[PDB]
Amino acid sequence: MEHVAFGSEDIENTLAKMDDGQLDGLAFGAIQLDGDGNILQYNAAEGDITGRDPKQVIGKNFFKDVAPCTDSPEFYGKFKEGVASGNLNTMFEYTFDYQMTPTKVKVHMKKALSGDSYWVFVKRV
Repeated sequence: MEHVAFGSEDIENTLAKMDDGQLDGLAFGAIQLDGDGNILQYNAAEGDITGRDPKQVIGKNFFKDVAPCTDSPEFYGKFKEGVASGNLNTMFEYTFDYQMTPTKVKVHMKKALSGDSYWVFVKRV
């Protein structure tokens, strides 16, 4: 297993070195989005939590296609405020309930070290 703790202060530096295969060794869900919300990376732990097949969601828009329950001021609204500002670091609890059993999770959104990319980390609560 890859040893990185959910919510670590330097998580973006640690994950910058990770290929899709190493991202799959994380103890929590990790999704990398571009500024428009398109999925660039989606790890195995995230698929375990949500039921989505990782390879199938890459390239889809997270807010429009995959996760409509997140299209709200409380999730997507925070993401879009962060992209526009060029800075994002927020953690909050949320319930995923689209085409799945309602599941309570802790979400951490953070701007990646890379230019136009943002991370969404997820763990069960």
